[PDB]
Amino acid sequence: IANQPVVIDNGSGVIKAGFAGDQIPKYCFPNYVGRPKHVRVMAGALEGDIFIGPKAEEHRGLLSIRYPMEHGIVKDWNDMERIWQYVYSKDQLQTFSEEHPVLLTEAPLNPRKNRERAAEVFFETFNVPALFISMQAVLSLYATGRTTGVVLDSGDGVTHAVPIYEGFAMPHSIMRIDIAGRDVSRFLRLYLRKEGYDFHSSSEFEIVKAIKERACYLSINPQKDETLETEKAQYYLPDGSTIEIGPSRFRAPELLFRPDLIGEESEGIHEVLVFAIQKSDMDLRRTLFSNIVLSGGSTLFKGFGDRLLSEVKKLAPKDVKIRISAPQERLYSTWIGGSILASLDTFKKMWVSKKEYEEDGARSIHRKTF
Amino acid sequence: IANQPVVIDNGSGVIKAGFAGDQIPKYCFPNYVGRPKHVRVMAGALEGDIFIGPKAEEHRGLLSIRYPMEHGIVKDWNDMERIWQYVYSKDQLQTFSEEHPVLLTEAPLNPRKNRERAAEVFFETFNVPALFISMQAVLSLYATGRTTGVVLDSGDGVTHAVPIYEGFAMPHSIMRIDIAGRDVSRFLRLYLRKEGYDFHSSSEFEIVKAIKERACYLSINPQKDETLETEKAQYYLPDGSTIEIGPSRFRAPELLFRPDLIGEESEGIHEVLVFAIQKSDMDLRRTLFSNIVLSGGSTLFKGFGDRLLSEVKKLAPKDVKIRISAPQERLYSTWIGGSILASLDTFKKMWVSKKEYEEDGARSIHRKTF
Amino acid sequence: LLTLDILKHGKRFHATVSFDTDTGLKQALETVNDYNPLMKDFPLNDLLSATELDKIRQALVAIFTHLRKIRNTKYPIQRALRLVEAISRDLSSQLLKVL
Amino acid sequence: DPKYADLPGIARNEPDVYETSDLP
Ligand SMILES: Nc1ncnc2c1ncn2[C@@H]1O[C@H](COP(=O)(O)OP(=O)(O)O)[C@@H](O)[C@H]1O
Ligand SMILES: Nc1ncnc2c1ncn2[C@@H]1O[C@H](COP(=O)(O)OP(=O)(O)O)[C@@H](O)[C@H]1O
Repeated sequence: IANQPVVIDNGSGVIKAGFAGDQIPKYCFPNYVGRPKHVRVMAGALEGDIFIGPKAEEHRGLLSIRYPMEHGIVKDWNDMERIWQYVYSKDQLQTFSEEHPVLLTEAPLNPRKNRERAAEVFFETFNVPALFISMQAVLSLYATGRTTGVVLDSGDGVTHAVPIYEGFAMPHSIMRIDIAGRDVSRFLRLYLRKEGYDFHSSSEFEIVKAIKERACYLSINPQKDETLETEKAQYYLPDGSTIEIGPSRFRAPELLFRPDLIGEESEGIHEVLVFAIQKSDMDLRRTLFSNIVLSGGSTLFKGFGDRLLSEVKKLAPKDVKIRISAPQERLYSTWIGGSILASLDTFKKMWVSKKEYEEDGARSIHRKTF
Repeated sequence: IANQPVVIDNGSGVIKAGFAGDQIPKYCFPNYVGRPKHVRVMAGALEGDIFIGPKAEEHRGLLSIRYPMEHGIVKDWNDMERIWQYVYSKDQLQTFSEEHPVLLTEAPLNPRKNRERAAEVFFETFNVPALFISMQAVLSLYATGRTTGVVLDSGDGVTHAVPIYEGFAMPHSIMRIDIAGRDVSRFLRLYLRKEGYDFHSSSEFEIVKAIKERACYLSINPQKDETLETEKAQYYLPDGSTIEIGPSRFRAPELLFRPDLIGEESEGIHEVLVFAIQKSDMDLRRTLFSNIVLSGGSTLFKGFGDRLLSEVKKLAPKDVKIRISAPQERLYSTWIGGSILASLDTFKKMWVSKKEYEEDGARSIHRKTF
Repeated sequence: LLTLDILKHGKRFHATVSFDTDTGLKQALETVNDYNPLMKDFPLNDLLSATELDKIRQALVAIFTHLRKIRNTKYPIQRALRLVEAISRDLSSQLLKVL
Repeated sequence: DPKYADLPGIARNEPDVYETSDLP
């Protein structure tokens, strides 16, 4: 039957969820499963083995965090099943899995097997009435109130650029590169090892994520700023320690614009955006340059878009008006857009029937993938 | 049932139509059917699967263009039907296909099947009360005042020469080659490929047309600019790129004067006209050399009049006065002539009624072909 | 429209997008105007207002000539057959009426 | 706005439109 549908954004690091017709995701919690790595002696301790949810951040000094989704592709399927059940848990949604149409998102160009296996989970473990899997870009266009644009996002693990012109998506112009937030944080962790801090545990890694979200900032000209010393921010650990970052506060998010630093022949995020535009036709290049829509949490770096303008302006043709729109709700654009598309009747004319899935299987979702 | 007949200039490059009596054609949209290439994902996108005219000129990059008519001969009847339906649609005329007589032009020497099927469409799909098929030569004489002359038109697909003297057409002197604007654009495309700029998509083919109309001229001599290897004038593309051309903005339009460049033995446009005059009667040469009318969009190149004069002057006998009347309405001359002819009352006797076609068929059209 | 403009300014895109795509007004106006000339000035009143057999036949003649506007209206085939069967029921009704 | 406060991370005090200047 069709009750109020549920939108779930499988952000490779932060999963965002809520019902359709809403206006904000009230269920935002990081994506992992934390199991304890210590010994239990005192009866009356914490509860349960796995610790998905806010309890993880509340007791991170005990857990051994494991990420289920690496680069948008799920590795530990059992963890994603536990996370999805936690989304339907009594602390997050309280509904039953056999009650709502599910609007699952997905990073573009993910392997076929990922969609297939997600279908198996949602129609065998959960017995959902309906399911639809879509691109993350289209949703951001819904949440940004537009129809034409190039959604250049940066989730926690996959950055990509999808150029959509007047609601028509151009698949051959999609550029995907697997270097996002986790790689920025991982590279920053390596820099702190060279600064003498040796963060190597799992909880230490999420402390690095907190640093990346708070102390880093992007460059404008990394040589102008490389020849001069900087602020050297003093971040305080929860323990009470004191860490200094130095020039790595701007060298850490340089990995996005240049994967040569991490030792990887790939393209910058600017090259992804510019190529994604240029892989398309010629009559549309000017309009796509005039409508660049960001989303994704790894575009929230301070001083990011200004460097993006200097970069694309350095690459795009002469005097073309490059116009980047970056809203405040970039972190939830895919969720808000999922709510917008799921709050329609075309959505009823757009999902995949449970019966039809049982009759067909993988071929059903690969036909209705767009 | 009749009120203001609908004149239609069924030209293979651009279709010009309006009512009778109108001094200017109100709707001149290009003759192609635009279908999308990229899948629609986002709801609320563009509607329909067929884009014609103004819509298929703004969203050109999203489309794939299929010309229905090529060399004055219809290939896909479906497409021509859709274009004619577009003509009677709300955005173009808001009329019904049963309340107005229809004057639809045609190039000379077309096969009988075009006349047959054209009337079948206008008498079966459209229940047109009156249909009259004409020549695309007489109409230019009407819209230019003259009654004696050599109509040398060069549409986008077929050029020909019709010598008309005092209202009498001499059909055996009609010369017709199928080399016009399309071939010039296509050959310009091959010159850009030799200059390193490829174009293969159908949507980018109109950019080649745009180059032709905005940058191609005709040198008065074929060798005074050939070995000179002139400057490379730049020309901007719709995105903001840059194309320098040089030896192609004059080498591409010489295809009309010598089609040996395309690898086809035929006669040049000058030989078309001169042979059409020389095939006529001995007494009628001076009046035809002093009454040359130009029509068609390909007769708008820079230096076209000077080249045409010098070529005819080389081929005509000595001291014969050669006048080439070149009006400013070379694109709409045939249409204006149609608006004149349909505004007369002799046209009532010249058309074919519906019952005439029902009782006779194709025979009635071949009877009133002239 | 100004209300939708305010909503678009307040970015509450749920209402605006749902109003622009979920309202079936577009296809409704299309299909309605498509069938507008066929469902206009239908002379079926002549059958139900006929008393003589001549008028019965004349009504059938005028109705069937009015029914020729099909290509220009895109009416469904099977649904046209449905209306045809309704025509004959009007016919049979007037047949027993005159009978 | 409260709706853009209640959430954990939001670009507070940042220009929303990045665009090249005029003088084409
Ligand atoms: N204020 C911030 N500054 C820099 N990076 C941030 C900030 N907030 C979030 N991020 C990055 O965004 C990531 C969140 O990933 P996210 O974009 O939510 O994935 P998804 O969008 O697919 O859910 C975090 O891991 C973090 O690295
Ligand atoms: N200003 C111009 N200069 C040169 N060529 C032109 C110009 N404008 C149009 N053309 C060419 O002439 C064609 C105009 O078509 P037209 O001559 O009307 O063909 P048709 O007579 O079959 O409609 C265009 O397709 C283009 O090839």
